[PDB]
Amino acid sequence: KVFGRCELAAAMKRHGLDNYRGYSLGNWVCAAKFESNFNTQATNRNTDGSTDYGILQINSRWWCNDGRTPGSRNLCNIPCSALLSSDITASVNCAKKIVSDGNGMNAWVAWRNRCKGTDVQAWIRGCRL
Ligand SMILES: C[C@@H](O)CN1CCN(CC(=O)O)CCN(CC(=O)O)CCN(CC(=O)O)CC1
Ligand SMILES: C[C@@H](O)CN1CCN(CC(=O)O)CCN(CC(=O)O)CCN(CC(=O)O)CC1
Ligand SMILES: [Cl-]
Ligand SMILES: [Cl-]
Ligand SMILES: [Cl-]
Ligand SMILES: [Cl-]
Ligand SMILES: [Gd]
Repeated sequence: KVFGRCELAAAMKRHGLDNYRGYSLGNWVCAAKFESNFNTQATNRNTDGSTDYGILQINSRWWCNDGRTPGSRNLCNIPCSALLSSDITASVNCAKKIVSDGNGMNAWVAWRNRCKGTDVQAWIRGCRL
């Protein structure tokens, strides 16, 4: 599924991302835009063999099982393919574990470079929330 901006905001708010570990909702919408273009089916291979999956491009090195990243972990306890579904439940729940692990939202490269220090409220402006 390719989400609209306001559609995704509403979905993310319903699963409790708004102000999760102090990160306002506009930060999450901004990350998803630049990580995946709001597309749940996005995949991207990294140079060490791992792959990033879904709307927030979660990495098979630590977080999910894709059967081909040898010596990895699966700390969200899921197949990487569940992170490509039109329902974002599994992506949101896994992301809650990542952002809590000590590095905050800096784990998402595109957030650090394109969203950090900007007017992030602009990304939910106009939405009926
Ligand atoms: C809870 C998360 O920390 C899981 N974590 C993967 C688990 N392992 C081993 C472990 O963390 O016990 C990898 C070890 N490694 C450095 C280290 O921890 O020493 C990873 C660093 N990051 C995050 C961080 O530590 O900042 C990756 C996420
Ligand atoms: C093996 C190294 O990871 C040693 N580690 C010291 C041992 N402990 C806990 C533990 O690692 O079992 C520290 C707790 N902690 C992070 C965490 O573990 O969750 C501090 C951050 N760093 C590393 C990091 O995690 O990125 C300190 C280095
Ligand atoms: Cl915001
Ligand atoms: Cl694997
Ligand atoms: Cl959803
Ligand atoms: Cl933080
Ligand atoms: Gd770690």
